[PDB]
Amino acid sequence: WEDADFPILCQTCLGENPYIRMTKEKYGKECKICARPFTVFRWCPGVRMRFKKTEVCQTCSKLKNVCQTCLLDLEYGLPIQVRDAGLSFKDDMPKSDVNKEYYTQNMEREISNSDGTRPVGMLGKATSTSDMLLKLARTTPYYKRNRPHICSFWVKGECKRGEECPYRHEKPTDPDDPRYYGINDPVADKLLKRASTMPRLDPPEDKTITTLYVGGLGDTITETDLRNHFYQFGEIRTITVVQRQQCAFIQFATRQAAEVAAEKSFNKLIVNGRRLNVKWGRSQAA
Amino acid sequence: PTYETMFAPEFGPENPFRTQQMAAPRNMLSGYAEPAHINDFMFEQQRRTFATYGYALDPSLDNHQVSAKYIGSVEEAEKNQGLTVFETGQKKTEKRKKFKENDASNIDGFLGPWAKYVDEEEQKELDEIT
Amino acid sequence: TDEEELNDYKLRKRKTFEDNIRKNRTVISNWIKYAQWEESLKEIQRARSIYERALDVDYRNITLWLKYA
Amino acid sequence: VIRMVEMQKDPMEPPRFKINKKIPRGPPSPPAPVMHSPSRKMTVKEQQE
RNA sequence: GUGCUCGCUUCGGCAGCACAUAUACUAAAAUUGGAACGAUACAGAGAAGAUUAGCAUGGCCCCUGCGCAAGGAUGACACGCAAAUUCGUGAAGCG
RNA sequence: AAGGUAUGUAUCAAGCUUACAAG
Ligand SMILES: [Mg+2]
Ligand SMILES: [Mg+2]
Ligand SMILES: [Zn+2]
Ligand SMILES: [Zn+2]
Ligand SMILES: [Zn+2]
Repeated sequence: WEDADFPILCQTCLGENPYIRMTKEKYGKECKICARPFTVFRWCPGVRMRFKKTEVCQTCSKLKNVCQTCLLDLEYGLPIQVRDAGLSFKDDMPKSDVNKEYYTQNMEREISNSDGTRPVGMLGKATSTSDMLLKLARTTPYYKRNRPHICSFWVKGECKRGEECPYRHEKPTDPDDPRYYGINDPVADKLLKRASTMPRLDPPEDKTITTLYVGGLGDTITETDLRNHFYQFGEIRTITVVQRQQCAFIQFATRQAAEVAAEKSFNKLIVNGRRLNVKWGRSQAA
Repeated sequence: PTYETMFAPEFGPENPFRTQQMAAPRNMLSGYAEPAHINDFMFEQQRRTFATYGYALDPSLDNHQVSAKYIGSVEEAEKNQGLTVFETGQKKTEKRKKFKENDASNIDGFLGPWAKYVDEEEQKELDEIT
Repeated sequence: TDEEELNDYKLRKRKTFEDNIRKNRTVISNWIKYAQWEESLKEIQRARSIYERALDVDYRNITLWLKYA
Repeated sequence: VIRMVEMQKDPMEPPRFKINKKIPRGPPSPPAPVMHSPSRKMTVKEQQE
């Protein structure tokens, strides 16, 4: 039902060689979601690595901007529901065999024949990004994805192959933590990992820290930039732009709005292209 | 065709509304994929050079407009000073001597190229996992 | 088992109406009665779907348009 | 740059995939406008005829 | 690894030449979803009396068959929507 | 060879199917 010319393939699946040789079939396996006969491709990423063929069709990759074999985001290198919750919209797709399943895949293929360049509905909200997902977009990826999976007969100690057992050995997997949207087991741990970062301790008082030592102004931040980034928060009581240290001092009347500034700027408020400098002010008449 | 037409830059603030990946050029949803006509042999040679020794020359057309470096892990290239795999090398080091029986006379003693080499607590955890 | 009998009622009427439209795809009484049956559930994003694919079969009737509108 | 070859197909294999699927026919081309002459209604008597 | 060349000085050491990257990698699987048939118990059998030959139409139902034959209980599955006639309500317009 | 010993449901394994994507 489907031909192709070249696969989607995020960068960690290609392997560390710029010179890889790759083979193709014409109607290979089926897609592991929609049973559609794509063209399976196979290659060797690296010299200690399994072959990692091709898992879903080009259509089921163009739907969710997903790579071709490891099923991660093509823009980030992240799972699917991390992206869809991080963009707060799911781009629904049915679950059963026909019930709207191959119907909607067929029709979304029929209205994807023109472009072949971008995902079908994610294009509008893949622009308003880079705030909540960019903190976890692991560049320089780990190639343990590509290592060959663990053999039996070392698990049973029987492996007569000796050294030339191509798969692996002495990696016993653990039966406590190992589809396409939800629910996936390590993703819950990763969203707990992002919800539970390492901040500064919240000091024992009643919201007196409306001042904060934010600095690293340099030549990027100006006065109206930071006070219009705080005017959407609310009202000041005293601003200054102290340029001996390249810093700015803002407060709020009844702290709460500047409270989310403390949530926005734990080395995190990224405007004008800079990791801003943040440590804690006085609020102590000092 | 003229150089000035295609080399003329684009006026604008570059449109930073997009992400890095969607602003980047493509034809295929993942990078601009285009045909090529490299020599088979030098492709295979520099491929095997990287596959063995972890360095190769870089393939490009318009990255910096000048590109003549090595890639992968850099320092081992100049440790061997840019030799290849099809070269009788400067030294014959860390070789590994096989024992040979190439008579085809003794039986169960002839190992030609099939010669196996001169070199020839976890199970509690494995039984508790299973 | 009130949820069981409720979803049983809903699933049996939906299966009935889907087989009724799948038999005759031309008489549009089935789509308007099925779509206003889901409109009787009073919170829907699927009766829109029933009308919006009920005009794929026949857009030239006024009754479907004015009833969906 | 990559090298793309095409895998051999052995001529002793049956068809591999179950070509037996039927989904209903999809959404057609969305309708062109209709643009007749002004539609008349006859009477209550010739309609009775 | 090999074989060849004193080729450079020891048969031995070295140098050059020729040869140039296989594998749906597993004997496994912690494996995997398990539909068909057979068993179990139900339901049971077209056409306004009874027994009934059939051939069709529709598609998200298939089986046997080399089938653009044919047979699978007519292969099964196919049901109450009345409309316009009386009357209520409401709208648009006019006198 | 079909044309006759009906078919239609509800639970219970091998046959066949991939040996894959995976913090
Ligand atoms: Mg029949
Ligand atoms: Mg028949
Ligand atoms: Zn697919
Ligand atoms: Zn991938
Ligand atoms: Zn092993």
